Amino acid sequence: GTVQEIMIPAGKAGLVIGKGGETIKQLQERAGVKMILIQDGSQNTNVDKPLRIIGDPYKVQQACEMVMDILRERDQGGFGDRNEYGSRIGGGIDVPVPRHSVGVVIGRSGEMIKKIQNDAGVRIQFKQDDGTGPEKIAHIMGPPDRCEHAARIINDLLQSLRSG
Repeated sequence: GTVQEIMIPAGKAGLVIGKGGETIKQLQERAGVKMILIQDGSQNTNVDKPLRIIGDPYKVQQACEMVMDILRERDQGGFGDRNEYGSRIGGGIDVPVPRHSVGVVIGRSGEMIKKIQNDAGVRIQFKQDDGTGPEKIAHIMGPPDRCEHAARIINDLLQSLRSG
């Protein structure tokens, strides 16, 4: 398959690997590609690590883009994977929403989720969710600022549902 390599310097470990694998999870799930990078402590433990993104061409394309961004390290957080698309919908943020909340986000016919698109000026894409079970990625398509603006509404809904 298509494999492009990016180099992860020490100090970006919490970004790309997630200090163990936290990020690589989402790089596999959220991006939908298998990223195999030397996390072997016998060779490249402290030294820079080559990220081998394995996947379909357009996937590695979008992933290579995000890898270069979250690895920049603005706050040694790197978002976590990327939180936006990852091969799927290049344009807008990706949104893992809890299974007890996703149906409420929609509504009955979509009263709620249609007003999200009305309020923030966004589009929704239910993409192949990160295969874990609990959360389901509802992608928010649109301009970056409005993307996050939409996730702040959804996240508040989650907290509303947390308030019995």
